[PDB]
This record gives sequence, structure tokens and C-alpha cells, in this order.
Amino acid sequence: RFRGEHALRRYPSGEERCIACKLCEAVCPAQAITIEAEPRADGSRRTTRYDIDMTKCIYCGFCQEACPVDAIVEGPNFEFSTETHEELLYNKEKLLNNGDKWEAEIAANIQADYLYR
Amino acid sequence: KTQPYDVYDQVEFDVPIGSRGDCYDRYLCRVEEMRQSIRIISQCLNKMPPGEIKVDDAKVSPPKRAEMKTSMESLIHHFKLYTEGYQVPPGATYTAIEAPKGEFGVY
Amino acid sequence: VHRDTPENNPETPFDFTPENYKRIEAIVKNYPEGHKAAAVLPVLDLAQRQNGWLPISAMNKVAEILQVPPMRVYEVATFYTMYNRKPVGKYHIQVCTTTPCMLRNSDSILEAIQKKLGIKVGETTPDKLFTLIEVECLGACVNAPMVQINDNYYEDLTPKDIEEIIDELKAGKIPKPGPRSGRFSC
Amino acid sequence: LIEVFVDGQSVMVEPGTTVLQACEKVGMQIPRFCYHERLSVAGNCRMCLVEIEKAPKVVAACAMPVMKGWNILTNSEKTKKAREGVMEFLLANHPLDCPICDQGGECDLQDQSMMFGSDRSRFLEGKRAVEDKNIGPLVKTIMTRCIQCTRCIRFASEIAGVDDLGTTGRGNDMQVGTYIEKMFMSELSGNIIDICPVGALTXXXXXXXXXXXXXXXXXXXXXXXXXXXXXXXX
Amino acid sequence: XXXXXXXXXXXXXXXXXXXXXXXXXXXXXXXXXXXXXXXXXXXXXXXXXXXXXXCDGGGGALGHPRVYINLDKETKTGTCGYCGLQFRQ
Amino acid sequence: SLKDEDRIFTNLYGRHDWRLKGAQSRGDWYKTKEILLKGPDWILGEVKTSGLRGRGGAGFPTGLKWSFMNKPSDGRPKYLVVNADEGEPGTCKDREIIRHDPHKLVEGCLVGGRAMGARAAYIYIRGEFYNEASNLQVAIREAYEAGLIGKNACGSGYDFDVFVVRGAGAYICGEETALIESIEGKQGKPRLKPPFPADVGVFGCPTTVANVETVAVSPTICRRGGAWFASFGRERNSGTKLFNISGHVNNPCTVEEEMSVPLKELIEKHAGGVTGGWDNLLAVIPGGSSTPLIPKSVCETVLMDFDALIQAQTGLGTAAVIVMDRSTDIVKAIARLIEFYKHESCGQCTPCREGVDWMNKVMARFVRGDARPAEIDSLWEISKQIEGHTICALGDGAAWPVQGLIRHFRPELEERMQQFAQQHQ
Amino acid sequence: RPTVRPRNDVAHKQLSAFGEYVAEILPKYVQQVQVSCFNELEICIHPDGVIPVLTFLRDHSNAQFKSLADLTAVDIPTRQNRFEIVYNLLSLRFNSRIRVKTYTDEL
Ligand SMILES: Cc1cc2nc3c(=O)[nH]c(=O)nc-3n(C[C@H](O)[C@H](O)[C@H](O)COP(=O)(O)O)c2cc1C
Ligand code: SF4
Ligand code: SF4
Ligand code: SF4
Ligand code: SF4
Ligand code: SF4
Ligand code: FES
Ligand code: FES
Ligand SMILES: [Zn+2]
Repeated sequence: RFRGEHALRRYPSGEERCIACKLCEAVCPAQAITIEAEPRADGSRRTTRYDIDMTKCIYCGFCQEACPVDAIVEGPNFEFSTETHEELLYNKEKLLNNGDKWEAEIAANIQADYLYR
Repeated sequence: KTQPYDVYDQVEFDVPIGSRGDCYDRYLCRVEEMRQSIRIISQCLNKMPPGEIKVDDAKVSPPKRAEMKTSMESLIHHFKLYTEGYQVPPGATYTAIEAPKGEFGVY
Repeated sequence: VHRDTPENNPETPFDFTPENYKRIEAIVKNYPEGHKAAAVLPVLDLAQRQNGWLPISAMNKVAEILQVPPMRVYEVATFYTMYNRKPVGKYHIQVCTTTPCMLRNSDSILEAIQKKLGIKVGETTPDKLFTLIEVECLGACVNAPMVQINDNYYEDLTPKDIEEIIDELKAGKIPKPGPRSGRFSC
Repeated sequence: LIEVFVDGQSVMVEPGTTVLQACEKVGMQIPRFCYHERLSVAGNCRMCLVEIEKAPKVVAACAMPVMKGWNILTNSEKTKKAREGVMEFLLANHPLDCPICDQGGECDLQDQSMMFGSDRSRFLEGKRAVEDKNIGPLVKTIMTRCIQCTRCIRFASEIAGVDDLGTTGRGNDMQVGTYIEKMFMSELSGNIIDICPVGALTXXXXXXXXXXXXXXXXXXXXXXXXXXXXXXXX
Repeated sequence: XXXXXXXXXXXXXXXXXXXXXXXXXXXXXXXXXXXXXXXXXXXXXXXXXXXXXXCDGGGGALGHPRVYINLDKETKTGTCGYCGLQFRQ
Repeated sequence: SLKDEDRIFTNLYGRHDWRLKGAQSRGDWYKTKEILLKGPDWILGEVKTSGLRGRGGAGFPTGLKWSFMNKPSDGRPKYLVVNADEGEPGTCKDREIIRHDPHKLVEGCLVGGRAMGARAAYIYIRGEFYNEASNLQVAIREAYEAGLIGKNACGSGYDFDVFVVRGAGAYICGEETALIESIEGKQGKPRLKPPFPADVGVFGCPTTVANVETVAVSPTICRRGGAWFASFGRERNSGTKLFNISGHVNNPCTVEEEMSVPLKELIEKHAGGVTGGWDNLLAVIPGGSSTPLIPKSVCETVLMDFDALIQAQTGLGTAAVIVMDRSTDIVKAIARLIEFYKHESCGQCTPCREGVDWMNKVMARFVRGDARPAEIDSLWEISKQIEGHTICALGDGAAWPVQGLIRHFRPELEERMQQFAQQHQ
Repeated sequence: RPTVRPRNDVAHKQLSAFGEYVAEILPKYVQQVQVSCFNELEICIHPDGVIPVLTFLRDHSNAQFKSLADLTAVDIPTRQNRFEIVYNLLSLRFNSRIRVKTYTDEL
């Protein structure tokens, strides 16, 4: 269990695991995470705006803890270096969804997380 | 020794006190604190009762992750201990626990 | 199912009694003259006796005669257990399974009836003749087994006597009260 | 007017005043589910149970009036044992929607568990689910989230005019729906979503758009439709 | 699906005649792989035996609070609040 | 001081031969003109002086309940209410008081008509018992047309009309508040009991709720002497009540017996299964469905009277024997009693709709044996809670028998859990 | 209670003696309001004389405080008088914590 760069996880059979609650929004002590939600096509209601600032965020794992569906899981990350603030602050999911390269490690790390240690 | 915080006086403590108020004797006591600190850590390893990690009352601390997913009241309290705070009793309180630098007099 | 109602082939077509229409109007006069909603509880029982399987549109027509709310009158028959919900046969019988009857074997009477008259327990006959349903209490608990068919309740029956009464009921009515012993004291 | 002391402090009340109405004068709010503002007084929950100074059984605040000079305690030993119990009964058959649910902080039942109900544990196994009721334009109704009370039932009968909501079953299967497949009329029935305490009836136009947490409220009179004043906009 | 140059992901618009988007020109813009929720419908619906069924992701290990789903209507299968998985009978 | 069983004394004796005129020869409407000529205050005093307890499953006295209304000044016209439908399972009073002798039940409404001061009398019968309901309707046609009750009959100024209505067959006939709502036309749900009883407001009128056996005793108490009704029984509770035995027995039969009678003597006369209390294990309940099952040790000391039954475990209110043999299952039997309340729950008070349905689901696990040994003690706290925080008396009726599992027993429940713990796990 | 209660009241009556002792002097110049809750003592002081209150508790035969260590201030716009300067005092010889407050608007 180590906290680095944020990445949101998904279910084994497709589907975005984040349900849009604004739960992690209010717990966030830096107010780095922003969420505005709209209905997805028909029936399902899962996110639209999802920005996490790296200009902010003091790294707590609070958003990992407050999440009932376990969407934001903190992966073992170190590599992050940019030329601008714009390149540094995370956009509407997308780059957070691009955490698939770290989601293989996250799935292994969460197996040591259920029933804590 | 005077004011216990969380299970004190039960653990054996040694406090170094010098004689002269110079920088050298004020340095010696800090090293004497360090040699007489492992005694506490060893006694912490000796005395460990297995049980609860958080407060069982779910108006202060959020419940377990396996617990919240099944039962109802757990997740509603999880929803309200996050976002909304604690709902604290009103009153002014002062606490000071020994810092190695001095004190953290939170008011 | 209790809340949901089907819209296919049982939602628009409904018929009301014409010969018993004069008798239904007299039943409303039995209660209070001004503000009479008591007739809706009486007409709901009269509709099931006259026409088999009450329709959703038929309840709305019955509510219009007494002049009441269509949603409130539909909810009034939902709480009742005696009124038919979906479909009923020519002679529908309900078996008692409560503890005053279960103490002297009640499940044995239901299991023997299930094999003799076919089907499991909840499912009715495909030819529409006899329908089985679990009942809370028949009313009269004087006899150890109790089963109410159509209107008259048949009490006190053996393992072979219950099967003999059921097969005979297919062509001619079997009457009966407690055909096993004295009615009052034995 | 007859005066009767509630929590030792004396408060003057009318002869036909309710127990919860008398509690408002002493500046104390009892746990509610069936309204006291405009909706008709009805039981059918037994949450607002209060214990008198000398009584074997607790009486409901909505139904029972004060009448005679009798002492009633809000923070009594019997009342706290009651309030924690009734909350557990309400949540034994509750579908668990809290993160997905349209309400969250605005939900009255959500606050009462935190304030009154038992926190440490809730004994429950296997909860029944109800099928989704038909609704037209406003309020995307979910029958599962509903606690089965009498608030919206009387709202259609008295406040709105046209009656639709009622009872459908007997046990833990009775739905608050219309039973017959028909869309709800407009007129003034759009306010039914705001009336319900649970996250069962909530506006479909602004569903899951914003939670009760993090929303700045401001009061302003509505421009559309005359004689409209005081409407909070988030 | 992609409009002109930029690809849409999880319902997003690129630019109206190129005015807002200018930063994503030298550097390539991000895109989530299979964000159209095609994998949600790809999963086969499971048959139910009881009137109400409980849903779970994978026990207490995977984050899924227990929700009971009712099956009464024949048309349109019922799905849980967290999953896109549908149940029949 | 000791009470003897019956001994040529019964409230209703005719059951074999009765129609309309045949009942009249065997004590029926003997002092019909005498009671009608007497004042309302003097007629109500006759029931109070005798001290007759309520026949219905409540425990409230019949003398105080009838005098509770009184009617000093009335705006809206008063109406009389009577319940005849079967409420609690194991009771045979529904198909005996109206089915066997319909003339006695119709005379009860006329005797209480002038006493209470009601314009019209109403009776509610069970929907499942259609044959018994037909006998009551036939008696009304033989009374109104001939000249027994209606407008001016037997030298009376006060007018009373009898009308019978078919019921749904649920909790609507159960509670006193429920009968007023069911007869009005609304859905089967009881009104709020704390602020207004039957006397203050019932179907837009001052009314009174009465049992089928309670109403039938009123003309018998009026025609005969006041001391005759108070002769059999105890000092606190007096009056003969119909007791029915159902379940594990040599011959199941309903018979009228005197108050304050031992359980061993009553079971021996009707003949039970194996033994009265020596060979077969005692699991008999004093009530129909309300009261929990009596222990094997204390059974001979227990009396039929409500005042004596309250001293041990719980008081008998419905007065019906539900005996179970040693071979028959105890765990499965009581679980079925709670399952009755699962179907007969109306759907109002939240610790009952989502209470009893929660209670039955836990109780079904005890039959299988998947329940934990710790879960027995936890269930006792919930069962006690439902008794207090409910509007109607059916909430209490589901609460009491579950309390009789933790009390008296407990090793019987623990053995079922221990058996599945080793075999399956 | 086992986990629900932090500490039972035993020294509360002992600390209440200080709530009487300083109040036995009874100055309108000094005393005013004395509040005692959760093993702690709180005193608010009239603006006219703050120095004479601080010379007291310093030295003194009955109680020796000496250290007038930590000093806070409260901003509150509810009252007609705005600010509330709060003194947190600690004793080394006596081992007790007492509070000194000011009630004035102090603009
Ligand atoms: C579960 C239950 C079922 C009952 N069923 C009936 C019934 O069917 N008929 C009846 O007259 N009383 C019944 N009672 C008794 C009622 O409380 C009754 O309305 C009244 O209070 C008793 O007074 P009475 O003897 O004058 O009717 C029942 C009570 C309970 C707890
Ligand atoms: S990350 Fe978790 S808590 Fe935050 S909105 Fe998504 S599902 Fe809700
Ligand atoms: S780690 Fe902390 S600061 Fe960063 S997004 Fe999560 S809650 Fe906010
Ligand atoms: S109704 Fe209230 S308590 Fe229930 S899931 Fe919705 S927000 Fe949570
Ligand atoms: S929808 Fe809301 S107001 Fe209506 S019955 Fe259910 S909980 Fe009560
Ligand atoms: S206790 Fe149960 S049956 Fe009685 S009124 Fe309340 S919900 Fe209905
Ligand atoms: S809140 Fe008073 S009865 Fe429901
Ligand atoms: S309990 Fe079976 S007939 Fe009454
Ligand atoms: Zn799911």
C-alpha cells in the first residue's frame, strides 16, 4: 500500500467503476478533485467531468477510503515530470483511465488490501 | 509521568535531567533520551492485546470496507462521516502531548 | 405479484351484470345514505360471484356506479384476500396450513390432493376445473383438516376420503360439513 | 389554554394541540416521517414515540394530543431505546442506494440514523426489492428506495387533488405506486418529489446532476407563473 | 468514432470550427480505450431462480455494496445500481 | 370456591336442531319485551353488576367497554358494531356462534341496541366462511319480516336494523380500529388508537366494538339472574367462555366450559394425544395465536381465567388450546405461527411490515440449522421491542409467541443449530 | 461503558474547589464567570484589570503556576463584543491547567 499518481480502476468486464457521488469531492482536504455528473446515454448514470489537480492534492488516500465502489486506488507511481501546469493537472478522466499500465499492479496490490494486511 | 495520554505509567520511562543550562548538557540529554527510548519500544512489543483498530461506535470512525458493502447503517454513516464532519460537542478544550521539540498545545 | 397489472388481453374488455344490477343498488341502501363508500366493499364481492376473474376495467366501472375515486377503489380490493386476482376455475379450493391444523397433520392432506388432482401447489388445472392455493385459516377450526371450496367449507377428511370427495366433485356437488364425526361434540 | 411541562420546562399550548406541536414551543424537534406542516396527521410508522412520566406504553406524537397536564421527556431512557430500535426496522428492508441515490445529505432518513439510530451494528439478512413504478415527465420514481409510508399517499388525495398513490399488498411487498399503468397528471403534482423524505421520488430533469454536498443556496422569487415567491436555487 | 481529427471518449465534444482546442496540437491528446461502454453490453445475462437476487462484484474484496434487484416484468431486464449486468426470470 | 365444568349450564346449547321457531322453545327471546320496556341506564347496569370479561382476545372488561360510550349528547347518529369473523387460528367460535345457532346472535344486537343507543346494528363475517355467513343472513329475513327487530317491535320506541357484511378475511376483523375502517369502505388498515377510540369516532359515528361470543352472552345475562353469570369462575374474572382444542388430540372438539378451570381436567374430558401430562411432552398454548406455549412443568396450576393466567408467563385472551405431541416438531410449529402474521400484516407501522417479515426470515433458518448460537439471544431483544411500539394489538400478537421460545425452552433450539454445524460444516 | 467513555469524573469535584477558592475573594473587578468542564477550568476577566489577575496564580502560597505559557485569541462576530483573547496557563509544581479569558470587543 503506497500512494502516488492517481488512477481510476474499472470492472473486469468493461464498465467504469466510478459511480459519481461527489463523496470523494467533499472529503478531499485540498479540493483537488472536481466532479460534475450527467446521465450516460440511456439508463446508466456515471460521470462527465472528472478533474484531479496535481497543483493541489497533498496525497492522503482519503479518496481511496471514502470511495464505496473502490474507483480511485492509489498505484505505485513515481514517474511524473512536465513542462507546464496544464500538462501536470489531470483532465476529464482520460489520462486517469490511461492508468491501465498501472492497473495490473493495482489489481495485485488490492489483493493485499481486502481485510487489511 | 505527570499526565497520561494513551496507556502511560504502565510503560517504564526514563527522563534525562542535567545540571548546567549550556548547549552541551542540553545535547547530552537528547542522546540519553535516545538510549532510553528503546525500553519503551521493547515494552510496546511485549504488551499488545489483539482487538479493535478503530472505535466500534460508527459516529466517530468509518466502518470496515467488507462491513459497509453488505449492511445498511454502516454505509449511511460512511456517507456522513465523510463529506459532513463529526458533529462535535461545543466547548473549549486544551491538550498538550510531549513533543521531542516541546509541546503541541492544540486549543 | 400484487402491485403490477398486465395490460394485454385483460385491461380494456369488461362486463357488468344487468340482471343483478337492481340487487346491487339495493345493497348500497343498506348502509348510510349520504357519503356511501361501503357499497364498494360489497360490490367487489358481488362481482366475483357473478363473473369469474375480476378485470381491471371492471373495477373502474363498479367504482363509477357508487361514484368514487378509481385509484382508491382499486386499492380497496388489493388489501382483501377473498377476492380473485388473476384467474379462477369452476370450483376453486383453498387448503389450511396453520398451526391449529398442522398439529394433527395438515400437510399430508395437501400432499395427497396435489398428486390426485395434479399440479404442484400454486399452479391451477390446464382444463380449468380445480385451482389450489395456500390459505391462512378457513374459519372453523373444530375439525383437524379444513378446506373451503367455492362457498361451502368441507371439514374433517382422511387421506383417502379427501381424494374421493375431489374426484366426485367433477360432475356433482358433494355438499358436506365435517364428514368424519359429530358436528358439535364427539 | 392548558399548560403542561415538557422536559421540566413549562410551555403553554392549545387544548387540541399535538404532542409534536407542543414540542416545537419548547424548541425541540422529534424524529419525524409523516409531516406536521400541511399534510394530514397519520400514524403508520411509529418513529415519533415518546414516553410519559407515568405510562406503560409509549404514544405517537402525530396522533396523541397533550390534553391534560402530563410530563413528557424527549431525552428519556425509554425514548432513546425506542428511536434506535425503529431505525433498525426501517433499514432491515432497505435496498442500499446511498452513493447512487439522488439524495445524499438532503435525505431525512440519512440524518436520523446518524443522530438517533444505532451506529455500531445492524442485524439484517436478505432484503426484498420492489419493481419500478411507471412515471411520466417529472420524478424518476424508484419503488425499492421507498420506505412505504403515508406522506405521498395523502398528498395526492388532499393537496394535489387527483389520487393515484396508495396500497398494493399486505406484508413487505406493498408498493406506493398507482397499480394500473398510467402517467401522473401535472397541475401541482410536480412538488411530490420534494415532499418525500427518502430518495425514492426525485426530479428526473435534474437527477444525479448535483448532490446536496457542495451547493451554494440562494433564495429568489420565480418569474414564471404569478404569485410565486421564495424558491431556493442551488 | 472520431469527429474530424479528435476522437470522442465518454461523450465529449472536440471544438466548434477549431476555437477552444489549441493546446492539443503539438502534443497528442489522451483517449480512454473502449470508453463507449461496449463491454457493459458484451457480458452475458445470467438466469435467476428467485424473485429477488443479490448482486456482488467478487465478495468483500472487490468494492460492491449489496443491492437486491426485483424481477417481475417480462419486458426489459433489471440491472443493479453499480453493474451493467442484467437478470431474467 | 372451586369451579365445576358446565353441569347443565350453557350460554348456547342449541346446535343440533335450530332454525327460527325451534330455538324459541329452548330459551330464546323470553324477556324481549321486558328488556325493551326497561330503561337504558338500568339495562347497562345489569352487565356491570354481573362483571363479565371480554370474550375477544384483548383482556378488557365487557361492562366497562359498553359503558365507555354512554352517549350523553350526540350530533351524529350512533351505530352498533359486531365482529364474527375468525381472527386467530385455532378458534372454533366463528363457525359455532353464528353457524349452529343464528337466532342467538341476532338477539344479541337487539339486547345491546336499547342499552347503548344505536340506530343500526352491523355484523362482519369471514369471506372464507360463506356457508356460516348464509345462516346469519337467513336469520335476519326471519326476524325483520315476522316482527322481532326493526322500526317498532316487542313494545319498543327505539329502532334498530340488522345488516350483515362479508369481510376480506385478514387483520381487518382483528383490531377494534380495523373493523371501523373495513366497514366504512377504505383499505384494510386500522386507525390511530391513542387520540380517539370507537366512542369518539368510528365510521363518522360514535360506536362500540363487540365480539361474537361477547354479544351472544348479553341476552342470556339479561333474561337470567345477575348472580348466575358471576357464580362460575374467579373473583376478578367471571363468566363461561367457549374453549376449543385443536392439534395433537384423540378427539378434536369444541365445548363450552366454566371459568377458572384447570388445564388437566379440560384436556382429559375432550381426550388428548398419548397422555395429559406424563408420557407426551406438553407444548400447549393457552391462547389461539396471541399467547406463547405453556411449559411442561407448569400446566396443572394454570387456570382458564384471564386473571390467573397472567401470573405465569402470559395471560390467555383468545382462549383456545393448541396442544402438540412429543413426536411433533416444536421449532417448525412456532415458525408457522409467525408466518401467519407475515401474511396478515396490514402494512402501516414500520416495525411490523419490515419487522415480522424480518422476524420470519430469521426464524426459517432455525428449522435448517444455519443460524449461529449467539443469534438466539439477539432475537429476544427485537421480539420484546415490537410489543411496545405498534398501533394495533396484532403487533403484540406476533411478539408474545417468540418470547416463549427463549423462555421455558432454549436447549431444544440449541440442539438444532449444533446438529447442522457438525454434519454440514 | 468500556470503549464509549474516556474517563470517569473523580477529579472534577477536586478541581471545583478552585472554582470556589478564587471566587471566595469575589471581585467584580476580576472574577465574573467561572466555567468548569472535562477536567479543565475556564475563567473570563473584566477588561479594566488583566495584569492583577496575572500577578495572581504567579507565585501564591496555595497554588503555584508561574508559567503563563501559551496565548491564543478567538474571533467571533455573534456577540456585540467581538474578540476573545484566551490565556492558557500551566503549573509545574502543582500540575494543573487553568484558563484566563477576556470579554471586551478590544478594538
Ligand atoms: C391477532 C388478534 C386477532 C383478533 N381477532 C378478533 C376477531 O376476529 N373478532 C373479535 O371480535 N375480536 C378480535 N380480537 C380482539 C380485539 O382486540 C377486539 O376488537 C376487542 O378489543 C375485544 O373486545 P370485545 O370482546 O368487546 O370485542 C383480536 C385480537 C388480536 C390481538
Ligand atoms: S471516485 Fe468513488 S467516491 Fe468518487 S465519485 Fe467515483 S465512485 Fe464516487
Ligand atoms: S489523495 Fe487527498 S488531496 Fe489527493 S485527491 Fe485524494 S483526498 Fe484529495
Ligand atoms: S433513501 Fe436516503 S438512506 Fe436510503 S439509500 Fe437513498 S440517500 Fe441513502
Ligand atoms: S414514496 Fe416517499 S412519501 Fe411515498 S410512501 Fe414511499 S417513502 Fe412515503
Ligand atoms: S402493528 Fe402491523 S398489522 Fe397492526 S396496524 Fe401496525 S402495521 Fe398494521
Ligand atoms: S412520524 Fe409520527 S407517526 Fe410517523
Ligand atoms: S387454523 Fe385451520 S381452519 Fe382455522
Ligand atoms: Zn452489481
